[PDB]
Amino acid sequence: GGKVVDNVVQTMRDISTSSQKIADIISVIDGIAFQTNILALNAAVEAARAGEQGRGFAVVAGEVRNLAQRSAQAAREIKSLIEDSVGKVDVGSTLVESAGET
Amino acid sequence: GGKVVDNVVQTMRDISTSSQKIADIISVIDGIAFQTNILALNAAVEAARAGEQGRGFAVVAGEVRNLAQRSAQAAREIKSLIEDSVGKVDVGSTLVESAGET
Amino acid sequence: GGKVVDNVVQTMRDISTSSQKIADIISVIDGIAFQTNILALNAAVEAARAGEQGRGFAVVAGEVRNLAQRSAQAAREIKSLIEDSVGKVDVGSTLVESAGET
Amino acid sequence: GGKVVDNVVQTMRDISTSSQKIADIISVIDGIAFQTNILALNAAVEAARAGEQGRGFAVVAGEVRNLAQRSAQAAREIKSLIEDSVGKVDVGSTLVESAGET
Amino acid sequence: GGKVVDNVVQTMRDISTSSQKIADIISVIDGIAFQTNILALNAAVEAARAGEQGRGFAVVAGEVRNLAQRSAQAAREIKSLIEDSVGKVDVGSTLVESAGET
Amino acid sequence: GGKVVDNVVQTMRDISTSSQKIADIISVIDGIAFQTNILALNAAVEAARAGEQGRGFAVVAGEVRNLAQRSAQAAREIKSLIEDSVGKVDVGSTLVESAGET
Amino acid sequence: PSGQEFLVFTLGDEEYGIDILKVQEIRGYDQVTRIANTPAFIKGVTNLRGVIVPIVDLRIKFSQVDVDYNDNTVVIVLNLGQRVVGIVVDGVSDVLSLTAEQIRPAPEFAVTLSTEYLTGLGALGDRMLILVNIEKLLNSEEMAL
Repeated sequence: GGKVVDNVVQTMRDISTSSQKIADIISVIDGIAFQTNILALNAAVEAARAGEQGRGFAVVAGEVRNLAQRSAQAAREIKSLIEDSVGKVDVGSTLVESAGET
Repeated sequence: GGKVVDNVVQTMRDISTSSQKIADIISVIDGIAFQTNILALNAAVEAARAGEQGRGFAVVAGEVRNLAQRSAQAAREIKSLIEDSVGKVDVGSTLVESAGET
Repeated sequence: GGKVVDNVVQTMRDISTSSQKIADIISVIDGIAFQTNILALNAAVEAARAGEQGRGFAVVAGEVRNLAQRSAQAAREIKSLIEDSVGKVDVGSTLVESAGET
Repeated sequence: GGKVVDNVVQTMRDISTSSQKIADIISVIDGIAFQTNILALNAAVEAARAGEQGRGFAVVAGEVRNLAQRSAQAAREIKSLIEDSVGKVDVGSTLVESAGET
Repeated sequence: GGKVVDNVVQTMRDISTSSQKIADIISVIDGIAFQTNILALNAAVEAARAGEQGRGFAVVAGEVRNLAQRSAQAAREIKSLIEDSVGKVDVGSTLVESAGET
Repeated sequence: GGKVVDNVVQTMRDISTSSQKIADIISVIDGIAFQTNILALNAAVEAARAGEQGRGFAVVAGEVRNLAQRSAQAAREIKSLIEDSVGKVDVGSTLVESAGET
Repeated sequence: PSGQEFLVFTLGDEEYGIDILKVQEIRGYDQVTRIANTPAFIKGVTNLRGVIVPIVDLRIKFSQVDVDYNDNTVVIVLNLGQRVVGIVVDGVSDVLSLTAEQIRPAPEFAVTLSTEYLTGLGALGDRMLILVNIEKLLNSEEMAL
């Protein structure tokens, strides 16, 4: 039945485009983590500048640096999951291509 | 032929389960964004405490508060994409099942 | 004349290549807009650090951020338009190659 | 095929239209760069008023000026690629018209 | 032998994909160079406030900027070499396919 | 097969020599990163001898060392990718010699 | 003496400079509100964020042939005491710091024109910018008649 197979191919494209759109937003998360690292350094520099009056700034600077690293690590795990997901899609596409010659 | 249809259904399950794994990491990112937001509120009190030495740190805290909102908003947009994506897998599974019995 | 048609197919590849070159420079505009936003953040921090002499710096910080946001939005739109254009070029070559099979 | 030649000519008109749309957006970005350059000059004047406290802000304004010039150069590279693309569309139109003749 | 020709083509795809993996790390280097520009700016801002006691800091900020630009230019040559290498792999893959069909 | 197979072998040799040139540039980058790390450390020693006005600059100098360390690790990640890529070429060469006599 | 900082601008396809301290804002030129029987130097007035600012024709004063809204696209807003006034110019270039040693005598042969009004030529890389004493020029020229 050809038409339903064509509908599966359209659905697979829609899923692949959606997965790429998730990956596009993950670039924004990575860019946000890069921004958080800039802010964390700026907080640390102000803490260094303010000395004794920088002590509260310093704890925030350390904690937000940890949060930025957790976000960056989470973004990398999602990048790896996207890599696995597009590989899983490639196998599914390969099965349809194999079916076309069977 | 049925064996390809059965194998493609296993691929659909693998694509869905891989998508579920991304969604769990997104829940952690939503948490990290909330932690970043609370840390920015704590930082605002520390900035207010340090007065004229806290003025630059207050700008940093405000931008960190913005990055938390962006992270949470981006995570919710990814949740919307995941909800569509696994709905596309339900449609794709139905089309693959339909291809099996047609 | 088939070789004249092959020259049209080759010309579509030249246009597709030119479009890829534009896309790389759009990534540079996105990077410049993103970097400009970091400069706007520095202007905001300097406005706070200059305090009573920083009120004019604060106006610049908002305006530079608005221009960076507008540039980033324009960069996103032109990237999408290039992707649509690349799609049209591939569709145009695909039609010409398809018409060669009859 | 005469209709294929007419349809390819219509496709050439569409990508000629797309080329003008790409040009229109980068022309707006070229204007945003001009605004950014004037704003950087205003920032340099504003920095001078605050003396020793404005000296860091003057470096930031200098970087914004370098980015505005770099954005204008990037816009010119895109504009140059559009100029090459426009020549390719006329060459492709001439070739497909020639392929309707022979 | 057809299957050995298929195996060479698959191996060529792995070589191209491996070359693309180098390109992903090169994108990270471009981001690090961009971050290094922010660090050079931060060093320049501290030097600007410090004045005649910041002359060494000012020299270091320029030299760090020179190192970042030199590193970025080296990355551009690597990207060009990767592009040449990828084109060579596609030619090599095309040649082994041509040998298969001779 | 014949002369086309020799051209595949030559193309692999051209890719391998290009890979060696990338490895030389990557080796130069690792040297630049080490020199940058030492220069940043020396600048941090000057900042340590600049008393309370070196404190913010020392934090930035530490981050320059972190970027240099990350750059060296990224460059070494590329060195491993070159070793993997050349090994993939050795597998390709082994297959091509087998194909040459089949 | 200590260094002197100038805002550098264009008029009549030539380059000019004025004191940075006296400059308030730099804005795009747009249509001027006009009052009948006013001296040629005064274009009229305009409204900047709720404040009425006099607009003056620098092109007529320096005997340049450039056309009102076609060849002049920038207004530099200047404050002297309780008077705020916009000078109409082609465009703005950069902020330039000049030592007194790099200020050359003006070429002009008219006495107070080549001293009191024209400070001199700022020499940068063998290129000249005309340094104008805006404070003396506005105070003298507008109150002459």
